[PDB]
Amino acid sequence: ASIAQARKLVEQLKMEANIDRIKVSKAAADLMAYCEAHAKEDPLLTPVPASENPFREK
Amino acid sequence: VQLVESGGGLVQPGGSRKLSCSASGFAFSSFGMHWVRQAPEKGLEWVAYISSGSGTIYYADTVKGRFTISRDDPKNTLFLQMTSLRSEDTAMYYCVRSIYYYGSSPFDFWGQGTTLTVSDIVMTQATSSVPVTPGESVSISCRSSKSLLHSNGNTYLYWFLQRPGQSPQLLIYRMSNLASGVPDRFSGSGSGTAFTLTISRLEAEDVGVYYCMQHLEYPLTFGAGTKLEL
Amino acid sequence: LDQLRQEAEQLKNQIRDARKACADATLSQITNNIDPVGRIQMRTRRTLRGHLAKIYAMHWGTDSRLLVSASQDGKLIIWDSYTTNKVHAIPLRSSWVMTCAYAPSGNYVACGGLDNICSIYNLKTREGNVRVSRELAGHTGYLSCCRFLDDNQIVTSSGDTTCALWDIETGQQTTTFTGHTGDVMSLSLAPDTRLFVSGACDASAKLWDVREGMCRQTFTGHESDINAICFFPNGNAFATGSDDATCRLFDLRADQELMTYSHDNIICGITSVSFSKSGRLLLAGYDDFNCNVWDALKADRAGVLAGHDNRVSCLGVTDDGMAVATGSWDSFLKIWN
Amino acid sequence: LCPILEQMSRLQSIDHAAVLLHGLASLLGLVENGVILFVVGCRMRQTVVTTWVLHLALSDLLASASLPFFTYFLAVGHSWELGTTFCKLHSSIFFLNMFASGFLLSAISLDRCLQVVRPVWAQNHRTVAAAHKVCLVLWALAVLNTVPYFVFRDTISRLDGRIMCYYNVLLLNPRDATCNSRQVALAVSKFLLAFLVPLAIIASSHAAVSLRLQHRGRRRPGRFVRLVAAVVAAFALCWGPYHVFSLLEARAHANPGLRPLVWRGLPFVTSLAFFNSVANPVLYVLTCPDMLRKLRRSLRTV
Amino acid sequence: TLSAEDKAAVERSKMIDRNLREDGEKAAREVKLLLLGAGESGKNTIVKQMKIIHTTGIVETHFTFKDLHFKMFDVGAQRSERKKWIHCFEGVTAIIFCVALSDYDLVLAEMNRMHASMKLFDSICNNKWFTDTSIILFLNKKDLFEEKIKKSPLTICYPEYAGSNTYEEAAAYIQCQFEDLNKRKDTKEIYTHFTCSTDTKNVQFVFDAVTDVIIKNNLKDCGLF
Ligand SMILES: CCCCCCCC/C=C/CCCCCCCC(=O)O[C@H](COC(=O)CCCCCCCCCCCCCCC)COP(=O)(O)O[C@H]1[C@@H](O)[C@H](O)[C@@H](O)[C@@H](O)[C@@H]1O
Ligand SMILES: CCCCC[C@H](O)/C=C/[C@H]1C(=O)C[C@H](O)[C@@H]1C/C=C/CCCC(=O)O
Repeated sequence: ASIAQARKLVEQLKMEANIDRIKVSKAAADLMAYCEAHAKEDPLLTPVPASENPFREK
Repeated sequence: VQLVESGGGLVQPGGSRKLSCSASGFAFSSFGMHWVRQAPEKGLEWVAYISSGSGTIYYADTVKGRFTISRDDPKNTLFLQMTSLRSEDTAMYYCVRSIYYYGSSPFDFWGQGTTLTVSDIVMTQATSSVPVTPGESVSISCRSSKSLLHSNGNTYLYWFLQRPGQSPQLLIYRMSNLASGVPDRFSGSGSGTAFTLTISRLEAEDVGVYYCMQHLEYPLTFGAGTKLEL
Repeated sequence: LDQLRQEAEQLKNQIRDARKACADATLSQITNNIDPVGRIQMRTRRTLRGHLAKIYAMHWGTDSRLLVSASQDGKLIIWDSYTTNKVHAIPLRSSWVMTCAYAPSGNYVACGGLDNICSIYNLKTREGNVRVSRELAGHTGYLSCCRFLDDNQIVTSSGDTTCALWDIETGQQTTTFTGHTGDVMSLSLAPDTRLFVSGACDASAKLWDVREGMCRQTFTGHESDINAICFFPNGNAFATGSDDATCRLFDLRADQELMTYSHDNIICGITSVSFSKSGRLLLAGYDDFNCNVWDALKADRAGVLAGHDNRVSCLGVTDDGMAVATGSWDSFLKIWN
Repeated sequence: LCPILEQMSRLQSIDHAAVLLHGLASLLGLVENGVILFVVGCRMRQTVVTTWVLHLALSDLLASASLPFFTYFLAVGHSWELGTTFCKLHSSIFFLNMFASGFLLSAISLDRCLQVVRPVWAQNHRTVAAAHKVCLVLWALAVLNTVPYFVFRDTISRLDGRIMCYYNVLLLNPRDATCNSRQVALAVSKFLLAFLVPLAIIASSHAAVSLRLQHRGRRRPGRFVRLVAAVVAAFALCWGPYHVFSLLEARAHANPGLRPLVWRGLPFVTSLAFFNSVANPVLYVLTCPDMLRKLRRSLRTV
Repeated sequence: TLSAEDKAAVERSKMIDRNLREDGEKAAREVKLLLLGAGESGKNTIVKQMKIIHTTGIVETHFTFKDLHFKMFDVGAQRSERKKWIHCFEGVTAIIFCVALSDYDLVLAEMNRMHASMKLFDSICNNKWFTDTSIILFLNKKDLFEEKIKKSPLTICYPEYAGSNTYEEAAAYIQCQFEDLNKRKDTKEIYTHFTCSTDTKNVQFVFDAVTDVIIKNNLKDCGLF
């Protein structure tokens, strides 16, 4: 049974090695840009006033 | 879902009658119940209401104190005791379900009703009879004395279609949510007090009377009833 | 057997070298050029009371108003966050529930736990009472997490180290995800619903595909069982929670860890993790009766929630980011904004 | 007026420190009972023990809020400044709280004894609903026991424009022997129903638990006997002197030598009583782990 | 300020709250205890006899004895990591731990069954979640132990054992060895009992242990303990 397990493991390792990859700097810059773009629409970062906040005193 | 009403016939003015509506096919306990009468050649009129578990019972000013409505959840039967019956009380009383929660659709099912004969926000409809051939779009305008839009951000408007020989059917509730089972042809909108019901293409099944209802105040009121026929 | 093991070791070394070669610059060095985020002050608005046992799972509806929560008492409660009114109360046949989900269309709700059977409850039934629609059986272990891929199909994770994709109309598992060494603990669906990541007790996370049904990519780095996982709002990254008192961010395109969130005073495990709408802030429910907020770009503790009376077990941000809810074993559920 | 309240008009009383400082008891009772009624009342899942605690705290608060009027009575010159309405209601609500706290402590002790003598019965047939009804029934007896004392309250007029609002026992159905008999009857009734019977019930309950545990072969931790002794002392020391001085005042009819001691000593024991009011929280609320954790969390939040 | 439907929704929510409180009050009356041990330890016979007196996943058994309701949960079939879900039973009242006494000399494919049972008992008793949860121990194989000890000596399992070969001394030694594993005697106690053909005795012992635990809990709830 160990032979089948080893074969599956090596096949999975070979498959995961063929996928393409990119520089970490580019991914970091993309995430930073995405956050800076969506930061203007995040009520958690920019608290909205009571006129728009749907959570107020009952 | 099935509502079977029993009791009625010819009753004397000073007599009494006990209507019995047997409910089956749904959670009668959790749902609310309303009594709506409809006199010949007249629009619908709300009579009484019982909340879930008989915790809140409301009566209409026209029947407040004269009629007595009771509810039996274990037996799943709705009783309406009438000790005095005026001449104007002759009308068919329909039992209607009503469950209240976010996203619900009250008044979605209407019973067959029983015929009984004796020996506030104002809702108005501009046009009553609008002869139009099938296929062409139809528009029914509605106006309310008081703004039905509540501070919470929604409007309490309801539309019911009563076909010849069939109880009313909820088309759209709260002016923006189409009732389940109703074709997408029906559409409704409004602004404060002027409401409009638009139909893309009229069909044979659309022949009937359209009744508008407000649900901002518990003393519900119904419009005159716009009738459409090929 | 020896040649296969040698080949596996060689492939692992090659993958490690490839991942290291792409580490041209760290996220911290790039995010240092921007000012830090200020102290985030979140005050408790609503306190959802009614549960009589530990809260274990909750999920927000697509309308950002309704939310379902599960408790060990066997009662699922759908709460109206704007009025704190219980929309429905579903009695569970098995009170040992550990996970719950809310369908995107709001018509169905699923849950699971030590019963090894996922119960699908319908809310828009004509009868007017919430009755169990389907009961997906076949799992040999407890249901760790479940999420509605679509109104037709659903994915579930069991304790047997294998996930299965079940079709509602059919009821038979079509795709079986195998390869995890440890018990899969949590799931998170990507915005496109095409890829999903799963965390297991073997300290590794694997990226799986829906149509293909194979392990697209594996991730590692944690020193303990991964307790939570959540997809980044962009869909190209995902954070992970583990019992080693630290959060690690992984990228599906770089195939390596981006940044590690940890602090000396924190020594307990993590229960749940969830990103905000914009992804600028990261929340993680820790065992110390409170939840901390982490800067996704600088790892600074942007803020912390007041805290519950017991372990924070679950939390989730609305689809619109208007507010965030946090569940705890104290039987209470609070919404912060 | 009758001999007792008549002779007391002839009195000529650094001495205003003790009776004045007792306001600390009012402050502590108000604060603690309010914090308890608020937190344990709506911020915690209700249970039978929580019901007893809430009702005891409500009774104590009612007793605590009544002290400022008695404090002003003392400060203005050990005499009143009010229409009869307020003497009678202030005195009636005082005795109301006495019988209320007595019956509530007796019920708590009986429940504690039942939890050990019949574990299955308390596990099955004990609910929050029954506890509330039993407690409301207990309050009915307190209000009932206060009607006699309320009816016998009238502004006795000290000669020099001062007032004592106590015991005009002959307001209804009038004289010396009748007043003496009725006062002695009231004193014995209060001593029996408010101090003797409740204390005996508490003692017997705490003993049965001890004897029951001894019979089952289980030892009692130091916290058990220590808390029992603390409760016994708090109940016997707060109201004990007050009831003793009340019995002495009732006996003063045949023994005039007790009148001077009663005049000067009685005003000081009733305050030890409003102070017991303050205590109960420490022994019946701050001793439960869950209640203590909830209170500490609410304090940390503030 | 609430509209006509908001008030109805609030009333429905209050009704749901009342129903939940009633369910909690009703559910809190039933005792909750956990059943553990190996498969060959005889748990099946215990469950069968308890049911007579009264598929993967966990089995829940409901029974009543002397007007006291019990809820027994069996997690033996849950062959997964326990430390990730054992914490769900933190509020359990007691734990039923069954061990095969006659299996002292049997081999398990620790190599010895008694050593593995002792390891499991130590892991469960000294667990951070069961610091105060009492454990009830049952020896469901005392007859087989008596029948086997006459032929097979006990020294094969415990070499250090040097007492008499009689059954009384062996049983006492095993009881002392199993009891010494309780490193939290100050906060919790173990209720040991030898199971036999008679079934009412085990149920009565369980009832007595549950009564003691309920007394302790009630005394702690009111601040006495
Ligand atoms: C001044 C001293 C203090 C006053 C005394 C207070 C003592 C401390 C109290 C703590 C509160 C808890 C005690 C009250 C609990 C309620 C008990 C109750 O009434 O319900 C038992 C059965 O429970 C139910 O099913 C019905 C519950 C429905 C609520 C009814 C609550 C009414 C309580 C009011 C009492 C007022 C006293 C006032 C004192 C000043 C009564 O039946 P009982 O126990 O006698 O008999 C039982 C058993 O014999 C059988 O085994 C069983 O088969 C069953 O069928 C049978 O009915
Ligand atoms: C104890 C609360 C009393 C409320 C105020 C009330 O008017 C009393 C006024 C004082 C007087 O007039 C004289 C006397 O020293 C009294 C205060 C002391 C009272 C023992 C009360 C007799 C009783 O047991 O009934």
